[PDB]
Amino acid sequence: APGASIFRCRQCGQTISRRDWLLPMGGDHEHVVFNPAGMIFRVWCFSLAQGLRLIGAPSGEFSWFKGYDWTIALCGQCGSHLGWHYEGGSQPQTFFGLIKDRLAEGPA
Ligand SMILES: O=C1CC[C@H](N2C(=O)c3ccccc3C2=O)C(=O)N1
Ligand SMILES: [Zn+2]
Repeated sequence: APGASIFRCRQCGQTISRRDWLLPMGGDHEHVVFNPAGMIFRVWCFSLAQGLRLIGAPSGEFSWFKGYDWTIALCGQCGSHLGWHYEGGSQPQTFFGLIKDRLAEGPA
């Protein structure tokens, strides 16, 4: 009865991802980054996520991951900012960078 296998939106409970889907980009699933407004994020990389809504068209500006363009990923239920979807790159072509403290971990 594993208690730590699925990630939900911390604000509303929307199903978002799974521990099984964690992706070591450059050899770690966890990347600590800051944006141009100086906000620091603990980003967890996932191969796959669901329950999101991707807004706008991709941008390469200020991308933390070489060769990838990003789109903002909201919770599709509550509209909370959960992270970004990355695309346009290589091996893999796409992935999700989700903000760890915006997710709640728990049983399947
Ligand atoms: O890889 C990424 C994802 C998007 C992220 N991003 C933000 O967090 C942001 C906030 C305000 C202005 C501009 C940005 C921007 O590029 C960022 O800086 N890099
Ligand atoms: Zn939500």
